[PDB]
Amino acid sequence: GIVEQCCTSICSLYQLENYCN
Amino acid sequence: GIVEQCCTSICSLYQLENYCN
Amino acid sequence: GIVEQCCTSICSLYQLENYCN
Amino acid sequence: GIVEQCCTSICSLYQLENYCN
Amino acid sequence: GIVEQCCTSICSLYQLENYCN
Amino acid sequence: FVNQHLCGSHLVEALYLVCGE
Amino acid sequence: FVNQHLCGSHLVEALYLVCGE
Amino acid sequence: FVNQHLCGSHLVEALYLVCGE
Amino acid sequence: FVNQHLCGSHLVEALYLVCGE
Amino acid sequence: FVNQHLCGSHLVEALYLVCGE
Repeated sequence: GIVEQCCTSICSLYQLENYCN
Repeated sequence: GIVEQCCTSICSLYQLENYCN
Repeated sequence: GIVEQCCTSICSLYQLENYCN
Repeated sequence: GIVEQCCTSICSLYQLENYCN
Repeated sequence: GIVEQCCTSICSLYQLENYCN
Repeated sequence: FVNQHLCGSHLVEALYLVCGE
Repeated sequence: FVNQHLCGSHLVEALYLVCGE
Repeated sequence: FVNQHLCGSHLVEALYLVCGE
Repeated sequence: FVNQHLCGSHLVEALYLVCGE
Repeated sequence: FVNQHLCGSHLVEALYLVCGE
């Protein structure tokens, strides 16, 4: 899981999670 | 896992975690 | 694991950890 | 492990640790 | 292990430790 | 697991997590 | 495991973690 | 294990850790 | 094991640690 | 084991430690 919290921001995030099973 | 916290910043981070199983 | 903390800074760090198992 | 602490500095450090197992 | 501490300095150090096992 | 809290300008974070390697 | 706290200008951190080596 | 605390200008740290050598 | 504390101008430290020699 | 404390101009120290000779 990922959690992004931006207040006064310009946010550019890429979060990729690949799991076995 | 990774955790990024930026206040008054321009942040450029790349965190890659590859695990056995 | 690695931990970077920058206040009034321009930081350029590369930390790579390769473990047996 | 390595630990770098720079206050009013320009720091250029390279620390490489290769262990048996 | 090595430990470098520089205050008002320009430091140029190379410390290499190669151990049997 | 990725926790990102941004409150600034141009926050670029790239997370890649994978098991099975 | 990567903990990054930035509050400055141009924070470039690269983390690569992998087991199975 | 890498602990980096920077509060200056142009902090270049390179960490390479590996076991299995 | 490398402990580096810098508070100056142009701190160049090179650490190379390896066992299995 | 190398302990270096510098507070001057142009500190050039070269340490080479190795066992197995």
